[PDB]
Amino acid sequence: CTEYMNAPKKLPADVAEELATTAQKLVQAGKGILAADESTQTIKKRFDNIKLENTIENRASYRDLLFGTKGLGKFISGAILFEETLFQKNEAGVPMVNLLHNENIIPGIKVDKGLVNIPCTDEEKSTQGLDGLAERCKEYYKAGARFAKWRTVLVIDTAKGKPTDLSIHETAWGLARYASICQQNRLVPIVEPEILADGPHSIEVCAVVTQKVLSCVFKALQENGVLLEGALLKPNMVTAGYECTAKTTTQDVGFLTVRTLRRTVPPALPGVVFLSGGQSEEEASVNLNSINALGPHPWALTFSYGRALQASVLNTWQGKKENVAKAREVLLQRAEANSLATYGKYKGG
Amino acid sequence: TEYMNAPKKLPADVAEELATTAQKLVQAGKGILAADESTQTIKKRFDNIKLENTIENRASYRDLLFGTKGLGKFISGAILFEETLFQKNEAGVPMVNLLHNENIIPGIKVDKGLVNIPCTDEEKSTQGLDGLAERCKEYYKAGARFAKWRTVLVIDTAKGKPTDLSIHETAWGLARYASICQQNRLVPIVEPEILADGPHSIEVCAVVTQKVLSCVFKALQENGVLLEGALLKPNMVTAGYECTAKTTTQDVGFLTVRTLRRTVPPALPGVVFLSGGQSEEEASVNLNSINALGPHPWALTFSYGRALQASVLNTWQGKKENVAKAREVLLQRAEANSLATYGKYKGGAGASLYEKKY
Amino acid sequence: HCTEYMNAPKKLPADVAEELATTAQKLVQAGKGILAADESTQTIKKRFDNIKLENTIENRASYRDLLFGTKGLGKFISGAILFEETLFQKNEAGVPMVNLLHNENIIPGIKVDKGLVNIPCTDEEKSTQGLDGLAERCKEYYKAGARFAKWRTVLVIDTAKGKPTDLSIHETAWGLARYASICQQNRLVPIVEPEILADGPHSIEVCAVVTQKVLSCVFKALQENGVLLEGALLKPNMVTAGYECTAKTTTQDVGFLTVRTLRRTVPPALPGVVFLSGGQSEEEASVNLNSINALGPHPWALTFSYGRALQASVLNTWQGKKENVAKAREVLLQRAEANSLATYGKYKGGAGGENAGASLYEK
Amino acid sequence: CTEYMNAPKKLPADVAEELATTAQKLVQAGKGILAADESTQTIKKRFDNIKLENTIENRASYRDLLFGTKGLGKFISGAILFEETLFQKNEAGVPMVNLLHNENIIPGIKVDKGLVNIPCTDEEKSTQGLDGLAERCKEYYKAGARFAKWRTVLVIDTAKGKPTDLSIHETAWGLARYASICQQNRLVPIVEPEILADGPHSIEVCAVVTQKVLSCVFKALQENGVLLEGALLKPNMVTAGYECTAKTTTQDVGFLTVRTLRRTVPPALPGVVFLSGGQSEEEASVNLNSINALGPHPWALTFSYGRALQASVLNTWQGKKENVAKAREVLLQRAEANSLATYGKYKGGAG
Repeated sequence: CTEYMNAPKKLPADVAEELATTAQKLVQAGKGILAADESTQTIKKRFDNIKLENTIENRASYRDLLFGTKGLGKFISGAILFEETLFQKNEAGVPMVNLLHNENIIPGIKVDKGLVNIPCTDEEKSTQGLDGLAERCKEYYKAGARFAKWRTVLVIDTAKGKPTDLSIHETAWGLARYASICQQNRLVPIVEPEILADGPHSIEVCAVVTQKVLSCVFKALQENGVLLEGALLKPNMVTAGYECTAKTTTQDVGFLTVRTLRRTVPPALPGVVFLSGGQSEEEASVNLNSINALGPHPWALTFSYGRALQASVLNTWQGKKENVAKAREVLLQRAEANSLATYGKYKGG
Repeated sequence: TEYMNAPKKLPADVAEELATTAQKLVQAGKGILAADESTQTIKKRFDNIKLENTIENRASYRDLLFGTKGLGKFISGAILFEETLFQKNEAGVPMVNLLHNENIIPGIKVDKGLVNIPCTDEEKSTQGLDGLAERCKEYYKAGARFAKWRTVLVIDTAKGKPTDLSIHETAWGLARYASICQQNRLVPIVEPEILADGPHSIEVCAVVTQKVLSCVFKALQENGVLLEGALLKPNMVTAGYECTAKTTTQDVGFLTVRTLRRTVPPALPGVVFLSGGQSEEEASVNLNSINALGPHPWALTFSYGRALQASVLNTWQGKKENVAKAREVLLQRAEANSLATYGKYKGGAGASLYEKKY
Repeated sequence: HCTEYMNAPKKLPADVAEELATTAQKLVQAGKGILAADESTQTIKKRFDNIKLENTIENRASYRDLLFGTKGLGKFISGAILFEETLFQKNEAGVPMVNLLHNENIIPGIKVDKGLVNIPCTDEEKSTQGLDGLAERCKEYYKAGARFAKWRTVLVIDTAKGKPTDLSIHETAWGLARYASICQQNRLVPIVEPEILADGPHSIEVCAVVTQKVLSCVFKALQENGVLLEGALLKPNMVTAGYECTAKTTTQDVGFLTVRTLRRTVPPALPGVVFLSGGQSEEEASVNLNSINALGPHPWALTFSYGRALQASVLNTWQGKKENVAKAREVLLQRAEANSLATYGKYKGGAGGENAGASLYEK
Repeated sequence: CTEYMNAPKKLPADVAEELATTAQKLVQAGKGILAADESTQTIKKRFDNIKLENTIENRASYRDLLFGTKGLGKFISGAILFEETLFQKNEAGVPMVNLLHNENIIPGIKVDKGLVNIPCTDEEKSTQGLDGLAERCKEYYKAGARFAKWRTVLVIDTAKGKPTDLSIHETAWGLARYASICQQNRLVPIVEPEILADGPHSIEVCAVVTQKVLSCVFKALQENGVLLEGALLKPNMVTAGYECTAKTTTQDVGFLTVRTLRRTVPPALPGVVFLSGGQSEEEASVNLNSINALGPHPWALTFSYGRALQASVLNTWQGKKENVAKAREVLLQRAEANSLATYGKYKGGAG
């Protein structure tokens, strides 16, 4: 008869079930996510890193290059798209989404509207996007998108008490509100509280901060009634700071990352999809491999890489359309490299 | 360095301006005029006076309100919808200048309305944080010196409403809004309206309002909001609309003052009450009852719209003929509530029947 | 000092963290669980009256000797929770009771809470006492041989009165968190026990909702107080319908909704969950624990911390008699093994599987 | 007609009313509280500075000296006692509490059981005493006690992040629990979250930490259902740290203290009763005066002083039965000095 009222109420069976199946498919054994959700601005920085200007024709051709790759769906379960790309066609008539449906890859969509400063903090970041989010999700689901992405940024600066409480909770609560809005509108939310590697902090300090942040994130999720079974976490790997602290090894990066997750992420969460940050394409693969070499986990420990999958793909494409067959060969190589890291079976040489 | 885990302070310059504006907004004997009705909301008002909801009529009506000579004596500020803040009257003069001429501070509604919180039974979240900082910069240039953001909570005891999710979404939303405002030089009116809907007793409303406000002010300190440059716009503590045990104004006054004294710190310059579904007389009589209870640690004044405008429209009918007669009615109500600020409004129980002898 | 992140709990010394973790692992060993023998003088007097026997120090010592003196009991039991008296007690022939456990390889534990009191401004909701002098008692209990502790808190589900209230949930959450961090500092693995009572007519789904909310809150308090999950254990109620509800709930639901709730709230750094049998029968406690483990392999050990569910029938077949000791120790081993098999999801002894079934006509 | 369930329930009208009257009396106009709640542990040290043996006879004689002062009730509304003193009689057969009743002073009782380390913090302190507290209160009320005191300690060290969140909440939640138990058992709780002045931090930093701590303390109080009308706060004044050697004049001590309270303490709280910390007898009076010279406040801003009232009373006594009269004059002098500080009218200026 009477429910315990002071508790978030359940997702209707139908959507809860769909969210859970999408989430499981997204972390299928041997697969991960391709981050191709670069906005017009963030594409202009990478395109013009290898020359040839940032037009709608070049962007469409580049996303065609990525999503048109045969066999990529064996290593990639989902592709995070920017709004433009989601409704876009190739120079050939076909929806970009259909080429993901061809290769049997799930389309996703970035839904955050970027970062703004939290007042009364030293430039700590709040993520925008809740305004009209529900309505955008309905439109994105119709367009084919089955999962979402929302990025928030925290900073480790121990001297200045960063990340601060205000920063941690603005981030935690923002993600929780986003994630519940997606699930209501039939999209699996990728919850991304990226702690930046910037600074000279040790790996132990990063472990402490990441644990504190994640504990607080999951608390907000529960608060807001988010179904963990139909959600994914996209955290930073636990590493020493860029400015260094006895330049640690992959053995450590793997242990302190697995430990942190085991103390903070409940097993109802189907999987964690790691973000590469500033790591090299190779170290992103070596570190993911070190994480999975530490035995079979309660969740799928896989990847959501952008730069780590695309860097040498761009630099071996250079715009010219003769390289598409050749550029996709570099993509597949990296996709398989990270697929093997999922299994803990990626060595090197 | 200093203690790092606490919000940083506002610059001495803006903190001082916010504090001055907040004080002026709750000046002795003054309150705020809520003329912030959107196009959709003001359309429903013009139906009652069978008038076309056009840009011409809206401009003429706001001209009617802000063009009133002597309105500034009783009104310190006017909340506006975006359109009106940039709008002109039919004779070319910008309506913000009409407020300036009567020395009334212009304000601006910045929330983008309500949406459902998922996993709650239709409990409401207020939208508007996206691009808010930018809108504030634009509104300050336009002349606006304070803002308004409305959130709605509901009391339904059997259904555990307001639920915790509801209270904190509201609390945190208002805290973020207030902090973004103050950064951009606007005094935020923090409005956590608990609806009077339902049959709940006045004691239950007191319990809920106290819990909500305790939670709101926590979010406020959390986000680093300067209480000295902010204002609270709460519901008066009242029994619900369908409560058989019908209460009188003296209780509305007591349980409202109590609730505020247990939750609102005195750094807050003043509370500007919302009318709710109260009639014009009730809104004045109840505000008067609140202030009849001694002098308070903060200014207990009003932010009324319907309670100031209801009869003004009904003695106008859109006709330029009856403008003079509508101003009459606005100044009457404005003065009535100005007197209730002091606790000296009668406006029509010993009342002894005497006789004889010495 | 060095510029590390300062607004978080500081780590335990490497030495004690490691000991706590090994004890916690041993406490949830394969095929093992915990024996709750921590009955107070007042509570043990109630059970001795059901066998028409007197409650003296001699009888209590004899009964605990009966339990801990059982040969081979350590194959099914990893640890035994004791009441302070028993921890510092010798048997008939002057042998310390803790030594009886050492022989049988069982780890001794100790109840450290000082009972329940009402939270003011709630409708008789309960707060657990005991933080005063706790650190000191732990030092004394560790010297006495105790390697883990137990602290019980009680929440009630009454949906109409909004129980458990937020005040109740946090007093319990914070109390347990404080208790945990005091124990771990003093080298004792804390069993964190937020028992949600089965009392009332609530459905299983409502219990799942409340258990999930409570555990989410408990683990938040743990993390804030700096408790090492690797060196701690959780002792929750199984998720079940209220006692006064309808007249059913199938054990497969008790199993599903219990496993689900834990998967959404308990992070895998926690070595194991040790369930309390509450008001279940001895057989039901075994059948339900079996249903939980029949649901594939789990990220933690899902085992038992049973008292009544292990002792009810032993007390019965004993009645204070020196002769029945031999015979009663068989009933103990029977139940201990029954639950050991339930740990593996491999218990039957009464029915088997609630499926298939019938009369096969063969051809 | 059901009430809103997820909120702490009210105290019975009877006890709520009594708590509120006691709280009001405790911060009467021109009055404050005498902290005579020293343990045997701590009064030993004060007796050592006056070369006196710490015996039951001497302790009883000293408390007789304090509470036996004629016309002390004019300047003091309440006296916080140590358990021993509450049940003790003078070398004469007269109950100590009867001496308080004679001057119409309200007896109070210290109920905390001292401090212990919070594990996983750098020696930050948690206050003990919740075990059996309800029962002790019933006993203390029967003995005549009408209000209680519970001391918690936070430290400001900005480099080490103190007070850390764990420390702030353990303190806040402990005080809330203590407060709620007292009120249930008819005792007005003095909520004391002392932020120590130790360190070289500036007055602004102290204001920032005190504000944060008090915001969190009052949050716990609402959570636990504490009736603010029947409670008192005993905070540190906002001051610079002991080191640094900045100015930190009394006008600033007054301003930043008043500001902090106005941003954190709701007016339902009848009054704030300041602790002196390690301030000198005069400094404690001058600073309290500077606070009240900043105009009439929404609550009574008064004192709960021990050392700052007793230091010279003790030293000008030396344990000697002759010096009783003489020391009592020093006490009244100080009591009146701080009573005048209440009104903002102590030593009619210096600027």
